[PDB]
Amino acid sequence: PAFRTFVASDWGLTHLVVHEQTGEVYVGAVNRIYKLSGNLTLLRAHVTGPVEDNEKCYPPPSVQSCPHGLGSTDNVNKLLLLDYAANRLLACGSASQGICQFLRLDDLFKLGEPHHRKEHYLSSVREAGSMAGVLIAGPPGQGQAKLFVGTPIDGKSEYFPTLSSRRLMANEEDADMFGFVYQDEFVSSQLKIPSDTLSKFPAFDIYYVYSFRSEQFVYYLTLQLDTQLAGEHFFTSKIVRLCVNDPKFYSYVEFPIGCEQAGVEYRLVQDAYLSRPGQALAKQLGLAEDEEVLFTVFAQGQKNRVKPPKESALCLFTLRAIKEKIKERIQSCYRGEGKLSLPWLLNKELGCINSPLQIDDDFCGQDFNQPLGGTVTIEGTPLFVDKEDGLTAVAAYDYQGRTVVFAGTRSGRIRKILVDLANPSGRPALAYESVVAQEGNPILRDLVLSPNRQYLYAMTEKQVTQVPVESCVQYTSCELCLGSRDPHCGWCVLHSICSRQDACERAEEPQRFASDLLQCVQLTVQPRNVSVTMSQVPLVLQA
Amino acid sequence: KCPALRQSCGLCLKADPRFECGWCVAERRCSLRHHCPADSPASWMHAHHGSSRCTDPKILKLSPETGPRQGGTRLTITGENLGLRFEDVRLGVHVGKVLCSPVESEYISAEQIVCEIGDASTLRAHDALVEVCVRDCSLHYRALSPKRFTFVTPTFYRVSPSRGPLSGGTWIGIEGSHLNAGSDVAVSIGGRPCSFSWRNSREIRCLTPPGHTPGSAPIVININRAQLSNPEVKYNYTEDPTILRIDPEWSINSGGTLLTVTGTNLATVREPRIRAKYGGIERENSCMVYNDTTMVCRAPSIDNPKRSPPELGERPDEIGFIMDNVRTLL
Ligand SMILES: *[C@H]1O[C@H](CO)[C@@H](O[C@@H]2O[C@H](CO)[C@@H](O[C@@H]3O[C@H](CO[C@H]4O[C@H](CO[C@H]5O[C@H](CO)[C@@H](O)[C@H](O)[C@@H]5O)[C@@H](O)[C@H](O[C@H]5O[C@H](CO)[C@@H](O)[C@H](O)[C@@H]5O)[C@@H]4O)[C@@H](O)[C@H](O[C@H]4O[C@H](CO)[C@@H](O)[C@H](O)[C@@H]4O)[C@@H]3O)[C@H](O)[C@H]2NC(C)=O)[C@H](O)[C@H]1NC(C)=O
Ligand SMILES: *[C@@H]1O[C@H](CO)[C@@H](O[C@@H]2O[C@H](CO)[C@@H](O[C@@H]3O[C@H](CO[C@H]4O[C@H](CO)[C@@H](O)[C@H](O[C@H]5O[C@H](CO)[C@@H](O)[C@H](O)[C@@H]5O)[C@@H]4O)[C@@H](O)[C@H](O[C@H]4O[C@H](CO)[C@@H](O)[C@H](O)[C@@H]4O)[C@@H]3O)[C@H](O)[C@H]2NC(C)=O)[C@H](O)[C@H]1NC(C)=O
Ligand SMILES: *[C@@H]1O[C@H](CO)[C@@H](O[C@@H]2O[C@H](CO)[C@@H](O[C@@H]3O[C@H](CO[C@H]4O[C@H](CO)[C@@H](O)[C@H](O[C@H]5O[C@H](CO)[C@@H](O)[C@H](O)[C@@H]5O)[C@@H]4O)[C@@H](O)[C@H](O[C@H]4O[C@H](CO)[C@@H](O)[C@H](O)[C@@H]4O)[C@@H]3O)[C@H](O)[C@H]2NC(C)=O)[C@H](O)[C@H]1NC(C)=O
Ligand SMILES: *[C@@H]1O[C@H](CO)[C@@H](O[C@@H]2O[C@H](CO)[C@@H](O[C@@H]3O[C@H](CO[C@H]4O[C@H](CO)[C@@H](O)[C@H](O)[C@@H]4O)[C@@H](O)[C@H](O[C@H]4O[C@H](CO)[C@@H](O)[C@H](O)[C@@H]4O)[C@@H]3O)[C@H](O)[C@H]2NC(C)=O)[C@H](O)[C@H]1NC(C)=O
Ligand SMILES: *[C@@H]1O[C@H](CO)[C@@H](O[C@@H]2O[C@H](CO)[C@@H](O[C@@H]3O[C@H](CO)[C@@H](O)[C@H](O[C@H]4O[C@H](CO)[C@@H](O)[C@H](O)[C@@H]4O)[C@@H]3O)[C@H](O)[C@H]2NC(C)=O)[C@H](O)[C@H]1NC(C)=O
Repeated sequence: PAFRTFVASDWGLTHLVVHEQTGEVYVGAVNRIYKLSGNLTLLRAHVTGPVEDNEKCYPPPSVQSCPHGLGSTDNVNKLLLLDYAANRLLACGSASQGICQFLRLDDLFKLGEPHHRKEHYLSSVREAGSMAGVLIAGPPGQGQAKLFVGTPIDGKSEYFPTLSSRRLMANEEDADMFGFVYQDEFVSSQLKIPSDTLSKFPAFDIYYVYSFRSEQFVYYLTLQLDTQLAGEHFFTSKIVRLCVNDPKFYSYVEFPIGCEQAGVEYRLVQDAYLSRPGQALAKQLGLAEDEEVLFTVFAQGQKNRVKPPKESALCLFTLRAIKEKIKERIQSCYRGEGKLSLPWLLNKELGCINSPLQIDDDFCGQDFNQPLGGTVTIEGTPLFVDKEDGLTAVAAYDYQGRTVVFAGTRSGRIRKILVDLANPSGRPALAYESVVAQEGNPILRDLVLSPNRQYLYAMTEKQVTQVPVESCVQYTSCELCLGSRDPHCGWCVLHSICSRQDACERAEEPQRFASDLLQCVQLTVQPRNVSVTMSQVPLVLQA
Repeated sequence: KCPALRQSCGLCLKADPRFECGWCVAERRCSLRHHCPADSPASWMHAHHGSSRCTDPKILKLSPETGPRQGGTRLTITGENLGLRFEDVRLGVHVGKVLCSPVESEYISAEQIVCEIGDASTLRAHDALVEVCVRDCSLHYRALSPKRFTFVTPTFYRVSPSRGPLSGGTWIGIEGSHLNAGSDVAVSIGGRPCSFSWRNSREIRCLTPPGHTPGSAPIVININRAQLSNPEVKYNYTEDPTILRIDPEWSINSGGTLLTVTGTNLATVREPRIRAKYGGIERENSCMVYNDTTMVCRAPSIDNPKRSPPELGERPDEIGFIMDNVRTLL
């Protein structure tokens, strides 16, 4: 067999996403945004790129003249978000103080690209993937579609907010786009970098790696600078959260996050992926059906976010456990204990105000004791650690209970891990490894399973690759088939092939499909040895 | 109006995303967010983009109730609370064990599925209930048919004229069992197709095509993917009848007199009749066959208040006989 593939003809790729209805694959790149079929044939190509511009210029040349010299520069796709509700694609670029694009879903027709007002500008930052966010919607006429979006700032504190809650109007031509949900002269649905904190620590910045909506909130995994760890730059990986229904922005929380393996620290997020666990991991991790889970990838130490270490670890967080750490921390500040402790935001430490309240998971923040930080760093359950080849990306999914994990590598390889801590085994075991861009093109965080969940689109700097979740047909024998353990595989006895239950005809019947090695075909012949000179000898067969 | 037309979740999310009208679990009815209380943060459900599975699917009734064992039948299932996309119902439909493949164009979302049944030769059962699984065969998201679909193998044993003229046009009556099964029916005499009229449990009635050469011919009936044969039951094509003499060569304006007609192969037409055209009016009347050569006919009335025949006598514009498709005799 051959791996279905889309090659990047001229430039690097940045983002990928799958349409849950069609299976069309949209692909963000530098200067390009592609639409692709399920089998990775090119469907449509949008030019978004080389634009005459300059990063130093505020409002970009379109609106005002700039004295700084302009040059043909590349427009990096910073972000990509499927808006199914309005039949389109939010395709947020850079290189225009970060103006956002709207491409129509089925043909990539530019519906709109707002860039007159200051909100239509997102950030000067030219780095790919340092941005993330989520699209959330209500029905037409009600409280309209909103975008929560984090980005780096590059020290442009007064131009852009790092985190924001913005409006998504139905008309792409409408000027109201990317305007804040509630703006006041006192408090706006945004969070800015304070000027005092940039004067003290020169180039502090928040880089947003992953982001997801959960129940009623919005989480972000972030990287920040040395602020109680002027000197040198050392980063601290943290979780952020907000209530979806908090225009005031009072719900903001921020806990440091990482995990440790035999006295070795892993504190730099490279990717994450919210998922289900299915019956298997759920049960022995102690969860209800709809309880969520967060697979993550961390590098060793707190050094070089620009070029991290090989040493990397796949950890785990149950959201019930992060919810408890946040509820536990809030029911603590509402006892009046200590300070808020959030260095980069509030330079002078304001104190926790005591008050009688019913502290719930439904709590969406209040006026006093405000935006607050975290003291106890949240530790994660380790699963698999690569030491010679750094993990880069992750995904996971529920298959017939058993929880399959996918892991990109710096080499261009994907690992297919059954997590078995909650399962019978000693520790979670690798099942299989696979090749994409063998030469050493790293896999990127945007790694999405298809809608039918039959394949997994794996993106590199230079190519997209349709890697099948299940490829049991590489297994030649019942003994090797059920020996690999990667749970999709069974021996379809009468066809003498290895594949999934739904692929083996008549599998539901007795003994027609084998799932444990003990079900394998065992055969014996009574007259094992027969002479050349003999002919038509009667033999008895026990099977 | 939030539905006075839809008492099923599937029907509401089916209608415009514009209306804002959506299905509300607790009430067991459908109205806007406006008109339905939020006891749960997800108590009011709306088809976001159609990515909304809908609870408690139910089957009301399905057409063809019977089908051939060979399959190929188009099953026409009509329910109330089905899936909102095709690609979820596809793969969901089954007739007992038998895999049924649904048709895109003929599928009307959450009201009706048209499905093509596969080969049921290997099935042990004679009849099986129909099942739809909306997307996943979940315990709340499965529907089972109130009465079950029946598999048969139709057979035929007799034809009710076994003889007919080469020109064709004979009303054939094929007797058998289970003849009303499946969807399509096609009857072929000598490979050439019969014009179908009506179908029954016990009878198929069709009108014969012209035969190539006179004599015995095979009768092939195909219902969907089942092609049933019988070499013991054949159809015999006869040489076209002829008319030689009518004896009295006359009648009166109102007709009704006996006519002693003579010819050939007259027993090969079961219901022959006389035709006469007088003025702008065409009229017909009955005959009684006796031999292959003899026939008694009752003369056609030509009663016209526009023209009356003269005392001398008058030839009609046309005179002949209706004998199946032998048109030279008309
Ligand atoms: C298949 O069946 C049909 C009948 O169903 C049959 O046709 C008739 O066959 C019978 C014999 O089976 C024939 O009848 C015999 O006629 C003999 C005398 O013939 C003269 O009389 C005829 C009858 O007169 C009646 O009809 C006329 C006109 O409608 C009417 O005015 C009268 O009132 C009367 O009711 C008459 O038609 C016939 O004229 C014929 O001949 C002329 C000239 O050649 C010709 O131009 C005409 O076209 C016409 O064909 C003639 O004037 C008679 O002797 C005989 O009686 C014997 O038999 C009976 C019964 O078995 C005995 O009881 C008796 O003792 C006698 O021995 C009988 O009545 C009749 O001729 C046939 N009709 C025609 C039109 O040909 C076929 O033959 C059958 N096929 C078979 C047998 O294989
Ligand atoms: C070639 O192919 C033949 C297939 O027929 C293979 O022959 C079989 O070999 C194995 C051992 O290699 C035999 O199993 C052993 O069985 C004995 C009991 O033997 C008695 O019962 C037999 C069956 O009921 C019967 O055939 C024997 O009769 C033979 O001998 C007489 C006298 O010489 C002769 O006239 C006949 O014609 C027969 O040939 C006999 O009555 C049993 O005692 C063995 O167990 C011992 O060994 C084990 C292991 O070390 C040990 O754990 C035990 O404690 C015990 O000490 C053993 O089970 C089998 O019976 C043979 N089959 C036949 C039909 O004879 C042969 O192996 C192939 N050759 C090669 C080189 O691979
Ligand atoms: C399909 O349909 C055709 C047409 O209807 C059938 O052929 C017919 O068979 C019937 C049987 O009921 C025949 O009637 C019998 O005729 C025989 C003697 O046949 C001879 O005489 C015929 C009439 O004079 C004549 O037409 C025949 O000649 C034909 O064949 C040659 C050679 O192939 C051809 O060249 C000619 O052009 C003709 O077509 C033939 O020489 C006779 O034995 C029967 O008499 C019985 O009945 C009478 C009266 O009751 C009685 O007195 C006797 O004692 C005896 O018991 C009977 O009259 C009819 O002739 C055939 N017609 C035609 C047009 O061919 C054919 O059989 C059908 N197929 C099948 C598989 O059934
Ligand atoms: C002829 O006269 C007609 C009608 O009088 C004018 O049409 C109006 O055009 C104005 C634009 O000036 C439209 O005003 C817009 O209304 C939006 C309000 O929608 C909200 O309404 C309620 C209450 O606020 C909410 O509950 C609900 O959720 C809706 O969200 C505003 O959101 C718009 O404001 C935005 O644009 C302005 C201007 O750019 C900014 O200052 C704001 O910051 C913001 O971004 C906007 O004000 C109005 O809808 C039209 N009227 C009607 C009745 O529909 C024509 O302008 C005029 N034509 C000519 C040629 O003179
Ligand atoms: C885009 O992707 C789609 C799927 O996402 C894909 O189209 C599919 O191709 C497969 C085969 O690769 C087809 O599946 C077939 O289904 C029919 C029944 O209708 C079977 O007869 C086929 O069996 C044959 O192939 C078997 C395996 O090779 C053989 O063992 C056997 O002998 C048969 O020859 C087979 O299962 C299917 O038709 C479509 N899928 C759908 C949903 O229609 C395609 O590869 C991509 N297309 C493009 C244009 O890029």
